[PDB]
Amino acid sequence: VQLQESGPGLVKPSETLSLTCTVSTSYIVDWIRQPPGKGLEWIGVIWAGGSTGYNSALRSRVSITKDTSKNQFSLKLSSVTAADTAVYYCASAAYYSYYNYDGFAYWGQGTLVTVSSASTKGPSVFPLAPGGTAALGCLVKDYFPEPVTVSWNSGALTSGVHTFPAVLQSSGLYSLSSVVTVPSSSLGTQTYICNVNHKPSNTKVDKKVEPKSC
Amino acid sequence: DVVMTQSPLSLPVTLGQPASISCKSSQSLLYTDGKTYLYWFLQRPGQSPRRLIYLVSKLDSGVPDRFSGSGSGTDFTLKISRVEAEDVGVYYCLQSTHFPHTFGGGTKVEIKRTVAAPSVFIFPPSDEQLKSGTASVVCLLNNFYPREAKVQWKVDNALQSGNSQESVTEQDSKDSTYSLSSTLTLSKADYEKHKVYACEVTHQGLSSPVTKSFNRGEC
Ligand SMILES: Cn1c(CNc2ccc(C(=N)N)cc2)nc2cc(C(=O)N(CCC(=O)O)c3ccccn3)ccc21
Repeated sequence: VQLQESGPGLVKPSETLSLTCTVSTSYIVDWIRQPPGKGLEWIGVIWAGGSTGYNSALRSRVSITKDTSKNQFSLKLSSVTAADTAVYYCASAAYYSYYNYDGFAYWGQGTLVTVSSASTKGPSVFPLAPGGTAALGCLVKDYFPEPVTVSWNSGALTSGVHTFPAVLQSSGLYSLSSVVTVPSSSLGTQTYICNVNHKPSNTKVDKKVEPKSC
Repeated sequence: DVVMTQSPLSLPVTLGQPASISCKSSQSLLYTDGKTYLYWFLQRPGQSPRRLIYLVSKLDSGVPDRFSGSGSGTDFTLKISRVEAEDVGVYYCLQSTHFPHTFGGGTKVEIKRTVAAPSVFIFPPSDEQLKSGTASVVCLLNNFYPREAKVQWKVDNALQSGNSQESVTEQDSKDSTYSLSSTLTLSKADYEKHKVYACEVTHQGLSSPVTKSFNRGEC
């Protein structure tokens, strides 16, 4: 069982948050959310056959529907505010019969949804230039909204990589650093490139990191 | 709503030792079909929650046998027979016997490993950034344990305040350490007014505080 989650990662206050979940029996599908740095909150369920149940804490702003022919499920949350900013998860389970059903067995990768009136902005990428260990990295500055993904040497370099949680600056833009420790002896022979991707602004930046010229 | 009280909130454990996480419900979780819809999940850093247990004691396929669940009615327990480094993260219990379904507040398992001093590195702002009118100075504290660390920025020996931000990684699933990044932000004009930029680090693994520094403009 694989779950594909889709939808906008940025929604304006007062507008409707819309997310989609595709299961690849029948299934019971639940929606859960997690505000940044907090716990899990159950949103609602759609049963095999279409019966629904919602969390009263959402004050009837929530709707869950299933496509007539496919295992595709839609979550709609109306009149959003900053309190709705969270990572949203869809989870499924088998419905074998009325005497054999389950819940929360398979989870999709979460979708962060930021409720904000601010516009998308792509990041600027700066090098963090370097016995026996050397450190190097990239500073990914001034972007909005979250997230950014960082890889090293197109995914070939994973050992010793630390991509830090982003910080929100006074400007309302995020800043993040990604670092890697390597043998100092490798600096003259091995090329180190950080691959930065910011999907909201469709930005893809490759930055070669090397010592400053003398 | 059913209140799910999870304890402890934080769970430091010695590698190889057993661990126990309690989940207490404010109402019976026994449903009319004779089943108790109590689940357990592990949420690893940057990942989605992954189910470990369902129906109080049933292990999901692929879940290591070191995990087990027990309990009835209102008192439930998740046990780990021998904790491994990869078990770090946040564990959650969930009840679905009653609507609305409710989760426990989470328990963060931490490996209590040996003290590890951080390796300290300092990075001046890039010439590329300086062209745009801002200077970000970065101090990295790599692979340390315990989490407690202090970073103090000094500019020409003057103590900095309110112009830095930091962030810390979650405990590493392999070596059980933490890493921290601190960024000092100044305008290009303020940056050009000073020479010595220094990051002073205090940690249990360090016999005396470690200062990493550079002189502006020197390669
Ligand atoms: C509390 N509860 C349990 C406990 N177990 C449980 C396991 C997993 C989950 C879960 N996956 N969330 C949720 C609960 N099972 C229930 C089945 C029904 C039910 O049959 N109806 C009618 C279905 C129709 O009429 O066809 C229904 C279903 C969803 C919503 C509304 N009504 C109602 C309530 C139930």
